[PDB]
Amino acid sequence: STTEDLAKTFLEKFNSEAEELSHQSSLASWSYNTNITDENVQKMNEAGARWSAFYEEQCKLAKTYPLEEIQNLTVKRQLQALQQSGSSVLSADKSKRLNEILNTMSTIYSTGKVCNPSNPQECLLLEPGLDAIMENSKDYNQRLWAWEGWRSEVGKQLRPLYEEYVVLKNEMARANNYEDYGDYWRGDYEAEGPSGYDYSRDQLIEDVERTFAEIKPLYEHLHAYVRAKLMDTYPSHINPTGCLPAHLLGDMWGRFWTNLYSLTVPFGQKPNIDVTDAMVDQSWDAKRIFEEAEKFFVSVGLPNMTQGFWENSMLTEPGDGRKVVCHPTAWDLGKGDFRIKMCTKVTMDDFLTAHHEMGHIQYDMAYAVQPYLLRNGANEGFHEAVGEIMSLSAATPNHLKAIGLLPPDFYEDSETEINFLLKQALTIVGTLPFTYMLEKWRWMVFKGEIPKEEWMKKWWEMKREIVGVVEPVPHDETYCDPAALFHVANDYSFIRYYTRTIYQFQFQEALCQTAKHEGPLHKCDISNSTEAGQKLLQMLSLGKSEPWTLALERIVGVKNMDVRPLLNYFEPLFTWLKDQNKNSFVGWSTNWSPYA
Amino acid sequence: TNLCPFDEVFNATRFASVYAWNRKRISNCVADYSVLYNLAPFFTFKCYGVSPTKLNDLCFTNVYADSFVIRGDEVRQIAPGQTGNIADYNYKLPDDFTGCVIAWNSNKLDSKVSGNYNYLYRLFRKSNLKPFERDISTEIYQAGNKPCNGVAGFNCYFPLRSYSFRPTYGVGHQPYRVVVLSFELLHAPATVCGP
Ligand SMILES: *[C@@H]1O[C@H](CO)[C@@H](O)[C@H](O)[C@H]1NC(C)=O
Ligand SMILES: [Br-]
Ligand SMILES: [Br-]
Ligand SMILES: [Br-]
Ligand SMILES: [Br-]
Ligand SMILES: [Br-]
Ligand SMILES: [Br-]
Ligand SMILES: [Zn+2]
Repeated sequence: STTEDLAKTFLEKFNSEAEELSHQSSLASWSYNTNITDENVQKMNEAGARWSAFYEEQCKLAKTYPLEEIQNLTVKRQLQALQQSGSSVLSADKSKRLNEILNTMSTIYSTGKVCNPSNPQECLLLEPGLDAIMENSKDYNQRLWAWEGWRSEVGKQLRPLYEEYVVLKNEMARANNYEDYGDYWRGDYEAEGPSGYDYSRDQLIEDVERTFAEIKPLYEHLHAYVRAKLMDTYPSHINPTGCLPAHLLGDMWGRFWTNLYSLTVPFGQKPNIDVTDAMVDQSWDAKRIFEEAEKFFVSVGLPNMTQGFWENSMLTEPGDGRKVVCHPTAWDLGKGDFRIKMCTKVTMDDFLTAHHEMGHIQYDMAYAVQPYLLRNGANEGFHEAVGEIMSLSAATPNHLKAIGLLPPDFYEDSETEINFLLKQALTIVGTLPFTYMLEKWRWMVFKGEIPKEEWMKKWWEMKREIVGVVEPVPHDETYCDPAALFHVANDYSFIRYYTRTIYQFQFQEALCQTAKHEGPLHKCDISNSTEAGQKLLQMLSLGKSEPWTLALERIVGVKNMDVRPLLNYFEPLFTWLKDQNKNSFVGWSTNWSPYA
Repeated sequence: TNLCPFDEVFNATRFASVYAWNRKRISNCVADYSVLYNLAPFFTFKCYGVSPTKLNDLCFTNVYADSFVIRGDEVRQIAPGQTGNIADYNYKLPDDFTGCVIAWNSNKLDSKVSGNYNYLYRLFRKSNLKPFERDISTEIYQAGNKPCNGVAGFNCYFPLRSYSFRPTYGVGHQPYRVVVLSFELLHAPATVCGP
């Protein structure tokens, strides 16, 4: 008996029904995604309905095997995965209240209109109207009414729904042994693996806070340099020693500072490296782009793309009347079926994302040797980090010279390097305080440390302090500005954008050290380093069969997050920013307001 | 010049399930081993104890041809000293096996868009097969200690599973047709020569 041995037989049977049932769901999902059709929606819905049906039956079967009786960690980790359902424990009357609220929040966000006070005929959605204003407008007042209007119209409607959402989500989490819903979300990082590879859910708060304190000095200098440049655009509204107003940061929420590049570029006389003209010059097509990506992974010792990858993928928008929504995705349908769905164009962007999506594919191929339930990234942040580091090596001048998109005589200016690092910091470094503060607010709200009379009082107190961002208009407790973001309104965890940012530079630095790359980390190119590939494969092949701490240690040597690789990546920019800010206030005072 | 019926074995319309593998006795004929071009892009020809080059020069008393269909990554199990579901429970070759194993991709013939569930294999068995044993039993597999009653009951399993074969599968999951040529030599007559 030894129920493990009984559970191995159950898992032996499960791995055949599950692996191919999940395949039918992918095929039906692929049919809709590559051919949008009323009929194809039904097949995808019904195939997924079958797959979700089976899976929840098997969970019951797997729950008749005491997890405290199994010695194989692999068998344990497989049985472990079949559990952990969610809102099923919630009562029937409370269950439909929750999914009522969720669909209400999702809809009023996606359909919410905001009307310009100067023109009542001008009422714009978020996409494409309000997004266009926040990403491109340089007028202070035009940005203000879109920012306030979005948080007033859709934000206030979400406020009472979110108060009920927090209460309901907490009760389901408490009925799952979790402290709160934030504690439930941190379960995606819990590891109970061997020896000192274990990772508690409470550790995530400490390790995120510890890492962010080491990122704060770099962010402050980026914050000060951006602030000093924004003075030349909004002189009447920018305090040189105060927080940046929220509605001037390049999007609706300040999540990314990417769109401040034009106003904040170090050397505007130097254009960014763009090999798009070269790619059209050499008459590249979509097939050539992925062939070059395949060569890049072959150069580091990784396998080629499968024959079915070329035959079955969608590497180009269909010209035969099939309607698809062009969104880059890399598919792992199972049973040896790997595909990429991209409307590839001949641009440097799609050249880079092709390496990113094929980076997803290489991860999927590597852990196919694992059982079905363990075929995933080590945690939720591993996959996107793996894809991102492929774009880093691909975009380097070192790689582009070897590929033939740059002249072998190419001269890269130090000014162009700083221009590139600054643009990276706006997206990468700018989002870190935004991501950390947002999830910290939600964590404390679920933890009950922020009373509902203080939701919008804390939110801007944390936004001023942690992010250095101040609201342009005072907001009472009728607002819900966190809910005015997609991820908060659509019941999605947000700390992944913080962890995978740290993971990717930990990955890249370790791979570049293995490749013995001399020089700044941001210039490293892991191409033609088979040694880097094996160290990468040591983690890719693991999948989710080991704790993410152990999988992290296999590639980078340490079993936890570390931001020094990130700071090492931005070190040339850090010294440049410090010189530029030696006559500017570095930091911010949380007392000043634009409405003071 | 009596030609041995190799067109029956290799170019058959349908092959047998590996658990119910098919053996075709061959005797008193002329064996022309040179007709096997590739009949597949991915194709395998492994011999043990005998040399396929100059194979149509020797003589044997009887030549048994075993045929079935397995997945691409189970082809390595059709070989001496191999372990795994196909070797352990479906078709086992001896350690001192003398003969050749011929495998080739059959995705065009055996894969169907709606899935081809006709090919089966044994997933559970109390013990490994002896070499060249054939088990077509359909008795319920008792994993636990409560007797399995003939059907409904916990920790019970039907011993046979279905190979689902869809054309978009990876090569390792695609159907491969296997022909195992066992060469038998009790010297004396050696009625199968094939110059
Ligand atoms: C099977 O058919 C093909 C073409 O029809 C032929 O070339 C080949 O020799 C045949 N195989 C056998 C074993 O006769
Ligand atoms: Br609009
Ligand atoms: Br796309
Ligand atoms: Br917290
Ligand atoms: Br906000
Ligand atoms: Br380095
Ligand atoms: Br040939
Ligand atoms: Zn991606």
